[PDB]
Amino acid sequence: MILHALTQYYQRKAESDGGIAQEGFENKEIPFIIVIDKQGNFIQLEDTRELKVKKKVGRTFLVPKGLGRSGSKSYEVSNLLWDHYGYVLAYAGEKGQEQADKQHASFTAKVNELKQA
DNA sequence: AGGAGGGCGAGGGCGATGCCACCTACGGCAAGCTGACCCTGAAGTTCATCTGC
Repeated sequence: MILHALTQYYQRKAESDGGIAQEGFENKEIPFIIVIDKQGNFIQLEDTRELKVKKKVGRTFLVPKGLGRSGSKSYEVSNLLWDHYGYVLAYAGEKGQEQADKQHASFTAKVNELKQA
């Protein structure tokens, strides 16, 4: 009943049109949404921030669910089209390259294997 | 010698034993610090080790 009372309001909020992530997604707090054109060509790095006094990182975009990377070979997991400044740019703030480029070697792989599909 | 050595009844009566106010003033009852270190995680892989080959 701890969780069937949580499942049984997901099925209520998903049906009260309350705007809960629908069956494959997650209201992830995406702080620094990227803008690109129709053929690449990075346009703008908008930040969807500015909330309560500790600037919580992003407007909650209801994006494909976080895949729970959590491992030594965490780079392979590569969330679908939103991941990380280490997964999107291969830029490692503190994780070092080949732990952010291999992330980007898989995030690009994820996007491409989506593109082919 | 044999005396008698007080008998009586009073020993307070009356009222007052306080009146007046004051019984505090002032201000301070804190300052300053700390209220915790450390870890213990999911999840996954590696890596050292074991068993079997």
